[PDB]
Amino acid sequence: CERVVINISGLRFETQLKTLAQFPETLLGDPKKRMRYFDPLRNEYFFDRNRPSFDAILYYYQSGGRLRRPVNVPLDIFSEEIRFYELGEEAMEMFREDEGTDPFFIVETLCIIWFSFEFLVRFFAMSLAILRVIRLVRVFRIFKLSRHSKGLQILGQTLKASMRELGLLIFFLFIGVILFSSAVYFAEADERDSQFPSIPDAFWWAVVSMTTVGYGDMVPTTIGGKIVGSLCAIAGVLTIALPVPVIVSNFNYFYHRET
Amino acid sequence: CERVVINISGLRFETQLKTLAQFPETLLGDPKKRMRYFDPLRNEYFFDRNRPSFDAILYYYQSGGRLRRPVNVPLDIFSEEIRFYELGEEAMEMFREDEGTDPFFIVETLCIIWFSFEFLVRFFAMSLAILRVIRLVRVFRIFKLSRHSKGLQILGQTLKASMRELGLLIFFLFIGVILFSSAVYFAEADERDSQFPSIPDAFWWAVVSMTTVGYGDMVPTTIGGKIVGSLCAIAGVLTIALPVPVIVSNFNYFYHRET
Amino acid sequence: CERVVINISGLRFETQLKTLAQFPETLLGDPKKRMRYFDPLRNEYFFDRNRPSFDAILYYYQSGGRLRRPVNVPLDIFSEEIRFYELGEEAMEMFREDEGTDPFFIVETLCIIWFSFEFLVRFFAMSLAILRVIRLVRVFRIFKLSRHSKGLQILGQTLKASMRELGLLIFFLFIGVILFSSAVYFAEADERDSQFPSIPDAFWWAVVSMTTVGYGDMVPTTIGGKIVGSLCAIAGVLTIALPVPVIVSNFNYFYHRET
Amino acid sequence: CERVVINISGLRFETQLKTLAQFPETLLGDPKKRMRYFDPLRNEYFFDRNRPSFDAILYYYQSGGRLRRPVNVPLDIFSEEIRFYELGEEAMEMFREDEGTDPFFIVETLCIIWFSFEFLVRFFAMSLAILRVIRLVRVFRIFKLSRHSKGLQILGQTLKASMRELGLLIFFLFIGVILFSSAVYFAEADERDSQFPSIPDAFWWAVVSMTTVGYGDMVPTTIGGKIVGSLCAIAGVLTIALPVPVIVSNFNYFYHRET
Ligand SMILES: [K+]
Ligand SMILES: [K+]
Ligand SMILES: [K+]
Ligand SMILES: [K+]
Ligand SMILES: [K+]
Ligand SMILES: [K+]
Repeated sequence: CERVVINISGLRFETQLKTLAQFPETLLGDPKKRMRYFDPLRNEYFFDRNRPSFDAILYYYQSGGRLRRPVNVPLDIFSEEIRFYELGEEAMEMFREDEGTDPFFIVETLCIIWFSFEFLVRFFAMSLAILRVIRLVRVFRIFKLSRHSKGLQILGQTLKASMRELGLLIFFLFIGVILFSSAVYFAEADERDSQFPSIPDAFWWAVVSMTTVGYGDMVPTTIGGKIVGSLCAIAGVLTIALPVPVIVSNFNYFYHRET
Repeated sequence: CERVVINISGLRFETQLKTLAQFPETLLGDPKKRMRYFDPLRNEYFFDRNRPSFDAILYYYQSGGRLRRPVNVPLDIFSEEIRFYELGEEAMEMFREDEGTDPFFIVETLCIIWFSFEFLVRFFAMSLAILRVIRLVRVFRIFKLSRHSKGLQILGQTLKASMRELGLLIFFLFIGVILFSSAVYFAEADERDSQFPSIPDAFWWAVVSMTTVGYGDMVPTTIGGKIVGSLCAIAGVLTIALPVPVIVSNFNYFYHRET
Repeated sequence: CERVVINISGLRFETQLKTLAQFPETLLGDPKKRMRYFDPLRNEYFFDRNRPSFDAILYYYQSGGRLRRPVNVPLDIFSEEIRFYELGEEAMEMFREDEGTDPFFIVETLCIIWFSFEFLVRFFAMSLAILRVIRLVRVFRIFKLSRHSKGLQILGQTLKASMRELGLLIFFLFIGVILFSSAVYFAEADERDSQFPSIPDAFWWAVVSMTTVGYGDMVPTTIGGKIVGSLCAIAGVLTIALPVPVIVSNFNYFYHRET
Repeated sequence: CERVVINISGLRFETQLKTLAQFPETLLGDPKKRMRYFDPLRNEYFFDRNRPSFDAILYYYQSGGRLRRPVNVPLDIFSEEIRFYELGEEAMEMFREDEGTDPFFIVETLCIIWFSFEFLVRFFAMSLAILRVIRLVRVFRIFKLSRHSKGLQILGQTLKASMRELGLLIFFLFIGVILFSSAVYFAEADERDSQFPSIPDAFWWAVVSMTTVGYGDMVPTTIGGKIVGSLCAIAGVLTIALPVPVIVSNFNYFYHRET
C-alpha cells in the first residue's frame, strides 16, 4: 500500500498512506491540510518541529488511537504538538486524563438557624438517646469547616481512595495486639504486684506500646513481660511504618494535583 | 556475511543474515514469515510499527537471547511487539519474569473438631509443660486468619525475604542497649534515690528509651544519666529509622505485585 | 524557504534558514561563524560533537528561545554545548535558573555593647510589661547564631517557603484534637475517678496522645475513652506523617542546593 | 580532515579520523584492528552491535576521555561494549569508579590474654581515675564485635561520611531545647506546684519532649507551659525528621554497595 515519508527536522519517518487515513480529520490524515508541507524534490512531507514528540504522534495512528507522551518529552511541549498535528479534542482530553446557660443556647440556636437558613436557601435556589445524641451532633460539628478548608477535602479523598490501605494498618494492628496482649498475659500473670491480670486490659497496654505512646499506666514487671515488650515496641513501629508511604503518596498526589 | 536491512517506520536497522538465523522460528528469522514485508525497490524489510521497541527486538538476536524492555517503552506496548515478532513463549516468559467453664470448652472443642475435620477432609481429598503449652497453642491461634487474609501473606513474604534486614535492626538495637545500659549504669549508680542499680534493669530502660515508648517506670536523675539519655533518645530514632525503608520497599512491592 | 542541513556526528538535522536567522549572534545563526563547518560535497554543516544535546539546541531556535536540557544528557556536557553553539549569556542564565548578680549584668551589658557597636559600626560602614519583656528578648536570644550557622538559614528558607505545608499540619492537628478531645469527653465523663471532666484539659491529652509523647499525666479509664484513644494514637501518627515528606524534600533541596 | 563513517546496526555515526587517532590502542583507533570491519562498497565500518551504547563510545573520543554510561543502557551491556571496543583497562576502571569474684576475674583475664595474644600474634605476623577507667574500658567493650559483624562497618562508614548531617540534628536540637526550655521557663515559673523552677531541668524536659519519649517525670501545669509544649511536640518531630532521609540514603547505599 502506497507509503508516505515524513521528515521531522531531518529525522525521517515512514508509514503507509492508509495508516494516516485512519484519522481523516487530523492534519496528517487530511490531504488538503498536509499538502502545504510536501516537498516535490524529495517526495516527503517536512516539518520544522520537535523531533522527540513525533514518535508518539505517529504511533497514535499505528496503534489505532493510543496517545502516550514520551517519558523524555516535557508536558507543555508535547501538548503543543498534539494541538498542531490536529489530533482532535477527544483524543486530546483522553491523553490529558491518562496523564493527570443563655450564651450556650444563643450560640447553638444562631447556628442552627443560619445553617438551616443557608441550607434551605441554597437547596431551594429517650433518656439513653439523650446521652448518645449529645456525643454525635456536638462532636461531628467540626466537620463543617471542610467546606471552607481545602486541606480537609484532600485528607478525605485520600482516605476514601486508600481505604484498603488503612484497613491493613488496623487489621495488622489487631493481630499484633492480640498476639502481644496474649504473650505477656501468660508471662505477666502468676506473679504478684503485676497489673496484667485480665486480657482486656492487656489490649490497652499493647495499643499503647505499639503506637509508642506509653502513658505509664501499665508496664511489665516480670521477665516474660519485658521480652514480649521489646518485640512489641519493635513490631509496633514496624507495622505502623507501612501504610504510611501509601497514604502519603496519595495525599501528596491529591495535594499537588489539587493545588 | 550477507546483510539485511530492516526499516521500522523510517528508522533503518541493519544486521547480518546469520544473526537472524540464530532464531529460525521467529518472524524475522523465518524466510517464509518475513517474506511478506520485503520491499524489492529498496532491498529492505519494512514494518509500519513502534520504533522505540525494535532496538531491543534486534539486540535480542545479537545478544543471543537477551530480551530487555527499553526504559522508555511502556510494558503493554513492548509486550505486543514481542508477540508480533514471534520471539517465542519461552523467551516471552523469561522476559516476563525478568520484568516482574462450659462455653470455653464448647468453643474450644468445636474449633478443634472443625479444624481437624476440615484439615483431614482436605488432606484426604507434666506440671511445667501445662504452663508452657497454654502460652503456645492459645497464643499462636490468631495465625489461622492468615489463610483468609491477603495482608498477612504479604507481611510474611516480606519478613521471610527481608530477614537479613530485620536481623540488623535487632542486632544494632543490641549494641545500642548494651552501650547505653552501661554508660548510664556507671553514671547513675553511686547516687542515692537512683533506680538504676543493676544492669539487667538498665536494659529495660534503654529498650524503652530507644523505641521512645518511655513508660516512666525508670528515668535518670543524675547528670551523667541524662547526657547518655539524650544520646540514647537520638541513637534510638536513628537506629530504628534504618531498616524501615527496606521493609517498606519490600512490603509495598509485595503488596502492589500481589494486588 | 531555503533549508539547511546540520550533521552532528552522523545524525542529520534539518531546518529552514530563517529558523536559524532568528538568533543572528549564535554560531549557527551567523553566516560567518558557521561557514567554517560547511561541507561543499554534501551541502551540510558538520559538527564532530555530542549527538544527544543537539536535539535541544535546535529546538531552542524552533521554539523561539526554549532551552531545556534533555533528561538523558548530563549537566556538565549540555552546558559545554550551549557555550560552543554560542547561544548567548542571557539564554544561558535563563537555562541555569530554569535548571537550578554582677556576672549576669556584665555578660548582659558586654553583649548589648558589642552587638550595638558591631551593628552601628556595620550599619554606618509597666509592671506587667516587665514580665512579657524578659520572656521575649531573653528567649529569642539564640536566633543570633543563625548569622554564623548555615544550617539555620536552610531551616528558615524551608519554613518561609513551605509555610502552606506546615499550616496544614497544625490545622489538621486542630480538627483532630477538637474531635478527639470531644469524643472522649462524652465517654470519659459521667464516671468517677476519671481525670477528664472539662474539655480544655481534654485538649492537652489529645495533643499529648497524637504526638505520641504520653507524659502519663492523663489517661482513659473508661471503655469509651480507650476506643477513641486507639483511634487517636493512630490518627495522630497518620496526620503528622504527612507534611514531613514535603518539608524534608524542601529542606534536603535547600540543603543540597546551598552546599 | 578525512572523515570516517561508523555504522552500528544501521545507525550511522560520523567522526574525523584524528578524533579516533586520539586513542591509538583502542579498536576504532587502531587501523589494523578496525580494518576487519570495513565495508568497501559503502565506505564505512560496520558493527552488528548494540545501538544505544555507541553514542557514549564515540563521545569518549570526542570528549578526550569522558566515558559515561547512557542512562537508558544497562550496566552489564554497556560494560561489554567498552570491552569490545577495547577502550583500555584504565578508562575502564575510571568508568567503574565513576559508576560505583573469681568468675569475673577469669573471664576478664582470659579475654585480655586472648586479645593481646591474638593482637600481638597478628601484629608480629588515682582514686578518681579508677571511676573514669571502669566506665571507659568496660563500656566500649562491645565495639569488638564490629570486626566480625558486617552491619557495624556500614553503620560506621555512614556516620564518618554523613558527619555534617548528624551535626545538624544535634545543632538544631540545641537551638530547639534552648528556645523551648526558655519559653516554658518564663510561663511555668511564678506558679506553685510547678516542677519547672530552674532552666537546667527545663533542658531535660525539652529533650524528652522533642524525641517524644515523655517519661512523665516532668509535665506543664500552667497554660503558658502547654502552648509551648504543643509547639515543642511538633518542632521536635519536625527537626528530627530531617537528617533521617540523608543517613538512610547513605546507609542504604553503603549497605547495598557492600552487599
Ligand atoms: K513516641
Ligand atoms: K512516648
Ligand atoms: K511516654
Ligand atoms: K509516661
Ligand atoms: K508516670
Ligand atoms: K516516627
